[PDB]
Amino acid sequence: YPPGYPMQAYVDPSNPNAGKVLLPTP
Amino acid sequence: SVNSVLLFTILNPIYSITTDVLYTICNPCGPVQRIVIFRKNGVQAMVEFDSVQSAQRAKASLNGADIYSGCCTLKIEYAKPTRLNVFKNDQDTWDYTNPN
Repeated sequence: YPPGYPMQAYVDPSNPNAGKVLLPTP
Repeated sequence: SVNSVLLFTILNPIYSITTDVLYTICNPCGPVQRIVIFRKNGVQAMVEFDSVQSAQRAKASLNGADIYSGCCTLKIEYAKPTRLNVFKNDQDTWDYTNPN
């Protein structure tokens, strides 16, 4: 799996998967 | 109604969605058995896991995440079929328990 991913761009207290990026951009 | 099959609706599908992409992001959540991708009106995919527990781990971990930054936002629900029927292995459908 690409190092560093899934990556949490920011943490939203209302929504744990908001800001979550599963893979680097092709 | 829980299920071991999930329906992924991929909002804003800017990048190519293939069985390899979906296997890569889903199998760390739980063992994937089969994938079917529908491309007619947007992109939706069905992903069948080994168990309900794996499907629930995939749904909890990925629902509302983006596959790639700023796009490909995942809406995940339980699918209607309780198993997927796959007859070929390619970029659109795959059965990891039936090499052809």
